Amino acid sequence: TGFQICKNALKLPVLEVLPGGGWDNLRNVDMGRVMDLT
Amino acid sequence: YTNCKTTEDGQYIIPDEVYTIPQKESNLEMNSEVLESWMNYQSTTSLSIN
Repeated sequence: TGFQICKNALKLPVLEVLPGGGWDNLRNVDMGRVMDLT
Repeated sequence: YTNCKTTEDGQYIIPDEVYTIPQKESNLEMNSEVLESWMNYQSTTSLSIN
């Protein structure tokens, strides 16, 4: 589930801000992703 | 480093067991303070007797 193949093909950066991750609302901080990103 | 995982911005190589949240924040604080004092005193007394 790595993007390195697409980077090799397209030579573009990956959008570094992505949804799907968990969010600790008490501490307002990101945690490991819940939805699958392929 | 089996998967040759990389940060999304393509800046760094990271181990497969970590993930990076990109929070590219900068804080700058510059405080400058200049104090200058100048006191000049001048006196001149002159007495003449004839």
